[PDB]
Amino acid sequence: GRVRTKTVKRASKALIERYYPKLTLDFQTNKRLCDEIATIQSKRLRNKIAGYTTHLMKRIQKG
Amino acid sequence: ENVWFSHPRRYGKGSRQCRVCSSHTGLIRKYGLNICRQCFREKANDIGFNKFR
Amino acid sequence: LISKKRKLVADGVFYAELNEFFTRELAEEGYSGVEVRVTPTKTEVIIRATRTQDVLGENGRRINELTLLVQKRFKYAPGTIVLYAERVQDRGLSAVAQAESMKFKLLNGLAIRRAAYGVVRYVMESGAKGCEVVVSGKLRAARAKAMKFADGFLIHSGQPVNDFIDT
Amino acid sequence: IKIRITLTSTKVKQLENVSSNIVKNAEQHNLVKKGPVRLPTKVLKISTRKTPNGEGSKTWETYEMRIHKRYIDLEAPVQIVKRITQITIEPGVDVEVVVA
Amino acid sequence: SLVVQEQGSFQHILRLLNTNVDGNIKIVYALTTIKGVGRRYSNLVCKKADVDLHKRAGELTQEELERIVQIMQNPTHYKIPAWFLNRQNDITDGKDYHTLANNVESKLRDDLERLKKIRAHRGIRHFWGLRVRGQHTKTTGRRRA
Amino acid sequence: PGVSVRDVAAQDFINAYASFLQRQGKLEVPGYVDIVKTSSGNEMPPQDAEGWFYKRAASVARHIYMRKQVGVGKLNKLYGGAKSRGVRPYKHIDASGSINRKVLQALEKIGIVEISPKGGRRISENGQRDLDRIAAQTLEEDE
Amino acid sequence: VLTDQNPIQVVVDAITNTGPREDTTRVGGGGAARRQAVDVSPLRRVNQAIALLTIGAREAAFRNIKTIAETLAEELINAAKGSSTSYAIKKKDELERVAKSNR
Amino acid sequence: AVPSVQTFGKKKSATAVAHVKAGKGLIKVNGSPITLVEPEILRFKVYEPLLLVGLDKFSNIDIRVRVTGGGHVSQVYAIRQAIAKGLVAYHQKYVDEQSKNELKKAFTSYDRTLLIADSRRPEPKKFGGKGARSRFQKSYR
Amino acid sequence: KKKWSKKSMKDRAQHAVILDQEKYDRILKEVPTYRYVSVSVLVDRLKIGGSLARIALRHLEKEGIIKPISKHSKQAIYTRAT
RNA sequence: UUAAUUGCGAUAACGAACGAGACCUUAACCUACUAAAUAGUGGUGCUAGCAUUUGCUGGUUAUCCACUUCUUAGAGGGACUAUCGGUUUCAAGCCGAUGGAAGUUUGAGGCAAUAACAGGUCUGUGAUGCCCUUAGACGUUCUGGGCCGCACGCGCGCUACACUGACGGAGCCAGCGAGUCUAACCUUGGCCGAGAGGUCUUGGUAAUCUUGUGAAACUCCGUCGUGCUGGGGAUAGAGCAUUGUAAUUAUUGCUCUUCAACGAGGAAUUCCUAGUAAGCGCAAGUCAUCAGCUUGCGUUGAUUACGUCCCUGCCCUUUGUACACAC
Repeated sequence: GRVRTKTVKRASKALIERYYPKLTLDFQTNKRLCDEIATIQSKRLRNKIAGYTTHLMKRIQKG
Repeated sequence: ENVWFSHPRRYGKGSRQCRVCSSHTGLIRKYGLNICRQCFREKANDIGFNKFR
Repeated sequence: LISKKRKLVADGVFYAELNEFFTRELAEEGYSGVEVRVTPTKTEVIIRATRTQDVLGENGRRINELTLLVQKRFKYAPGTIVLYAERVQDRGLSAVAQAESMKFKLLNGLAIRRAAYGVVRYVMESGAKGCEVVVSGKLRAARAKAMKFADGFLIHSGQPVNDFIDT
Repeated sequence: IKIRITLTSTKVKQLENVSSNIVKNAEQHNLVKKGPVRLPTKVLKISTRKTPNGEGSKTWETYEMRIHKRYIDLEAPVQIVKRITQITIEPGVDVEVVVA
Repeated sequence: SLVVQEQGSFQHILRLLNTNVDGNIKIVYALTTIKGVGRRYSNLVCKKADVDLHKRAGELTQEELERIVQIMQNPTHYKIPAWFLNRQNDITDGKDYHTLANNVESKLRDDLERLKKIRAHRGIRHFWGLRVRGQHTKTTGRRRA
Repeated sequence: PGVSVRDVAAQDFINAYASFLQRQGKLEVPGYVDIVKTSSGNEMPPQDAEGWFYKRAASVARHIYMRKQVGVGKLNKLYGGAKSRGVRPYKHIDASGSINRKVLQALEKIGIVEISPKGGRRISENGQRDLDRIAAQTLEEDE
Repeated sequence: VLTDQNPIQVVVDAITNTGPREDTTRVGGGGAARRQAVDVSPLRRVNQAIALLTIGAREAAFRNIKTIAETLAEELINAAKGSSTSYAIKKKDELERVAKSNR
Repeated sequence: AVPSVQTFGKKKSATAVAHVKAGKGLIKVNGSPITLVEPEILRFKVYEPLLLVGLDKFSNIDIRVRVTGGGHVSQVYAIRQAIAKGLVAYHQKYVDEQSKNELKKAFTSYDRTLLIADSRRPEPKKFGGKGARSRFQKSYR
Repeated sequence: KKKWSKKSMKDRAQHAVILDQEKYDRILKEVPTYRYVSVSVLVDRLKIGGSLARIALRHLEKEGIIKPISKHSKQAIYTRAT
């Protein structure tokens, strides 16, 4: 079950909508940018958000 | 009379009683807390016995 | 002197005993909570309560009796045990206090529905994200019925329940 | 005079900040010592049936208590140990001092 | 790797203690198969008699069988610590006695009969044919009728 | 070179040392041997009636030589085991304290061991030297 | 020590030969539970071969002076060669027959 | 000081701590030569790293492994994993990394578990059964 | 109260427990030609007991005919030197 | 597609909440950051032994040092399918190669929505509505018993029905857990003994002591060898003493004995996808005494499976209904 919850869905959509230039395809840098531009009360939730943002950037890099 | 309580109660559940509801059966003696099991269930939340697993 | 495990277990059982005593009698005096301050040769116990001015008694007599009870019980020298009484803002942040309030309201004879609604409205003014009051038992009936009122969102599971809620 | 201060509480954050501020006080007041010796967390497990009666499925629950223990040895003067006992006292942590 | 030839002095059957016993097997267990004597007792009496444990009861000499029966019927002759006996401090005498094939059943009969004639609880239980060690008889042990 | 006991094969060394000890034969044997079962949990006497005592003595000497200070209780716990307690399951049962203590006293008298602080026995210097010398003798006469 | 050829070769040959090449599965259908023949994967072939092997070994070693080690050795020798008496092949041919006949 | 490397091998409950350094070229376990655990099969099992790397290149390099915890199998597995890890550490800190990388490649090809500990940790037992996933029974009448 | 069993008797074999000269020489003359030597094979081919089989094996290996390869307990594997 | 009204998405729905998920404890990586005379790693005098020749074991506690690689607490960091190859309006996802710790949420749990059962519970209580005793009471107690009674049927269970053995002697292992202040627990010691038994403090308010818990199966060499027999331990009797002022309808622990059904069991049914089924045990619970029980932990440790709706169950949709305390 690698699916993500709706809170991860909406966090990814919203934070990418107005944070596209600051983050990139790099996973670790995505983690270290989302953690500081977000107030997440869970390391695991932060890791989820960063992983989905990397997936979205891999989607964006083509098409 | 002086033979009202001749029979001893120095062992067994004659001695062990709960400190809350005066229970004799079901008395968990461990750690010297001397309360019955259902009283322990009720008062764990307030004493600070917290369920994690 | 004695083992630390048994020592802190007795600490817990004494805390339970004092909480039971307080909720049994100081309830109608608006009792809400207690916390034990341990100091060398001193036992400070704090009480945040709603009806402080009437729990105090005329010139501290009731506070003196509460103190000297446990004083003589554990052969304390007078003054070593000390209990302090304060009043906390936002009295709606006390589930036990609200519980005893509508508990007395029932023995007064107020309607269950209106009384519980008034309690939940007092809480909503206090500023709760969610409140929930269940009354269960006989409601002008010979069969036990359970009924509830709620407002806001009330999480039912998790350590958010373990910490953020009051029951 | 060759005393030992130990902390046997269950409030983990209060114990942590107590140890931190005691360490800071000792270092800032220039008293040589070794670090706070930390003992294994003692877990007390007490298993109880949920049901007051004998009915229901044979379900169980385990109430758990946690204990953290710390200790530090001090060789410090009488007036300074009086000062430490009377000040920098933080509630919630059961702290006791013995000698040797 | 010792080897001894058995001459015609061997008998296909041997009659000792008023009961038929089979040879050809180890000496210790040829004693165990006797009534009233078991593993430990047979082993220790063989040790007192100083007989080779690997040897079988068939290939034994006359003085060896005589010393075996001597230690069986009288340990006090061969300086035994005297508490090894099977039935000690009995009712009839109150001292240490030794039991054999007929003797076990004879003395069991005697003391159980004493129990019945004094109408003791254990004796009445033996008369009824029920458990005498305080066991649970409601569900377990129905295959005795 | 220097060869310690923890370097040699246990079984054959113990057997050769026991044979040498038996041929030596100046240990003032008690005599109550060939009666006990070496444990309270055993149900059947050991097999070698004429021996096994030098075996037990050499074993306890080796065990105490490798350890630092163990007592009669430790020896009983180590040499013991479970007893078939009828249809009840098995539980550890300690070995024979009387024989363990008497081999302790016999090893004391022959001087391999000595009483120790904290309770128990330690290895005497002469005990070390003679046990290891006879180990060397076994290594020199085994072939 | 017996049949001094490669021991791993003879045991792998025994496994390959004893492997049940065809068996049958139960099919409900309706009204009556019937049986239908299928062929089997090599995983299950080798697993069933060694399973029948060790089952026959345990049976032949149960309640006899013959030890499990050498009873297993003789069972492998018979399984590698083929003598119509070994447990493993005597059940292999039985299952092949009850699969072909059920077919 | 003396150049000495300290590593460990682990299993279920067996921890074996190995000290490798420049010595006379002997392998000793719990104060004993590694030849005398006497299981006759676990002996070769703990020989496996040595038989695989060859003992010739460590003529004056000795290893002292002290083991604790766990049963015999877990202990010998910790022994082999520790005598491999210490060897690799020595070949990294004192011999060419060219040899170290190929040696650890050979260890991986021989078996992955010799450098990476088993992720098969004990499974807690739940109430309502004798085992972690085994329930007591279930009767109807 | 019921026996509740068939309890059919056994074969009453002739396993030999004591050893005389006519069995000593017989086993001595019958052990040759046998490629594989073991206690089980001795029992099954000479109808002899375990004690006699082990005693005879150790006597023969003391005299020196076949050199063994393994003396492991509960499993003895032997072969003949030819 | 997922384990999931998990989501993607379509769309008279849009916007919200609970449950789920998130959440917290436990186990698994760091040879890296702060800390361990409640232990060692590495060096010397006391060192003794193997021994004389260049190595191993330990003790010597105001006897001199760096650290935690082995007993540990923490902003701790890290698996988010990370990288890549295949299928999918190629969207969410699924199957494969790996350093990396695991790539079935990395596992195992706690809490767990709305509604309900007339399911358990007045035997947990100075909690109660309604009936009972109010004085030869059902109110508190004393001496005996009883719940252990046995013709019989059932329900988790422990030992089994022998050679992978039974028994005998030698070599070693950790963990969950408990332990005495106005009372006496866990027991480290010398001793008298087949064993069980019998003494004063040294040890302990417990990383120091009990406890390297030296536990069990387990490794080497030994006896018996297929006889219900050295297998199986129970039904009888004889003894030795800590428990209880009191064992007796054996309380219990040892020695002798007894040698009984049991030769893997019909129909019929319980647990199971990894350190897990199972086999061995250990600590605690009720403990004056008594585990074959339970709550957890540890040792040895397998082939099996990666599918199904066929039997038994769950949810959703459609559908029929003369049902609606509801087949």
